[PDB]
Amino acid sequence: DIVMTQSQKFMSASVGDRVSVTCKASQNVGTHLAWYQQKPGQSPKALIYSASYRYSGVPDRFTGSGSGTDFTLTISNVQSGDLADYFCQQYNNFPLTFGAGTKLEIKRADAAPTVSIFPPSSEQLTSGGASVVCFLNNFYPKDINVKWKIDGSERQNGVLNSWTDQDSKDSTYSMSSTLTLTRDEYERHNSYTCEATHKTSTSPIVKSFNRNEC
Amino acid sequence: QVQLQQSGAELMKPGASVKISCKATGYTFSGHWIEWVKQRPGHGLEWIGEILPGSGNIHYNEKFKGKATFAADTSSNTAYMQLSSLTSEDSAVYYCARLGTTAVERDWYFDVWGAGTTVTVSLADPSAPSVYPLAPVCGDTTGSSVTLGCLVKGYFPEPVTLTWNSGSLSSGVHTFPAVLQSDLYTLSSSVTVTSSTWPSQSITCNVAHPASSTKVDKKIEPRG
Repeated sequence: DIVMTQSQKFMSASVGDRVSVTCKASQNVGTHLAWYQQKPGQSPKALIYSASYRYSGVPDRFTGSGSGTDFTLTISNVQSGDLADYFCQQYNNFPLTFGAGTKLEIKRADAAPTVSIFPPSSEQLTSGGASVVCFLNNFYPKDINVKWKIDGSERQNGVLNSWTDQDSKDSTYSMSSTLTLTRDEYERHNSYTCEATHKTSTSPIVKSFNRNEC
Repeated sequence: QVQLQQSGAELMKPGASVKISCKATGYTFSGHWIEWVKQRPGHGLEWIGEILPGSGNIHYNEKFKGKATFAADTSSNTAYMQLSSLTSEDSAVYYCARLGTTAVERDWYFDVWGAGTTVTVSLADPSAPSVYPLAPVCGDTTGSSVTLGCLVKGYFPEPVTLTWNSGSLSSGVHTFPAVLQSDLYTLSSSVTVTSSTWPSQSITCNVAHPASSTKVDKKIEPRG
């Protein structure tokens, strides 16, 4: 099979900028190449065919170039709606093959995360479990570090993290971190602490609670 | 408007077979090829095959030789793909798409796509979720806004549906992708509202897990 390689997994551009997505074919496919745009959760739509021909209705800000094995989709005057995945498709030979896609990120102003920590519910404790949840919401850029502390000392196991896609309305990122203990372990300690380190400050954002409080 | 409507999600035990459908409107059903593509999480799209309704011509990717077969009923404008002897690697989203009209250049791209049909193949058994309220620390809430949460723990398979106040609360919501551990998923969701909005006014997460035929509403209560 002809392998289509999009070596860039993510890209970032400010509104008004010009950005380019690359797509490499393992064999010569001439000009038989299409580009697609897939917004989050939405259905993918065709942008370019024959390497450089715009599909009807596509703004002229989208241009395609290349032939043989190296292809480039260029997005001029980047708009907010362009937040999406872009992937190429070869149709020089059957079976048709696709690239894995490249997600376009929108640049925006730095923003520190809003951190909230939540103790285990009495419902979960009734069943013998104890999950502590920390939300780190609406920050930029995407890189962030979370550290859990129990009675002041770092805790590494039992932690599961989840990250959101870039928000389509404010271009921020959010993250959820859950520390799961058994009730037995949880009731043997006092202080539970979530610590967020983000490039906007050397000082981590610290949220904590005590099994004492109320 | 030209449209492709695909059938709903499927949960199959390995060894079974499944047949999903793709209803095409509104155009000449026999004038375009119907294409089928597979998307596993973490993988790129894979082309399965194509069928020309009416003429019944069929082409398949060799990698799916004995796995997928296609059919197209021209009286109902519906194309079908059947998958045999299901395994874990067949768990994916499956899209049908229309092959764009082309001339001598043979521009074989897709000009309309369906929304996709999720197929989950597993021997693990469906487990309904526990829904846990996340209320803020008993201490203070100085800020102008308060964040509440809902933890959906220990269900299988995906997906769950989570809303806040029956969907009337959409701004300030972050629902995080589920995490898999062992054979069970865990899902969290946060909502941020004005401090004057809670606890004076109720806030409830609504969770639906169709595979277990379960719905749960959890009102977030102040802890004291």
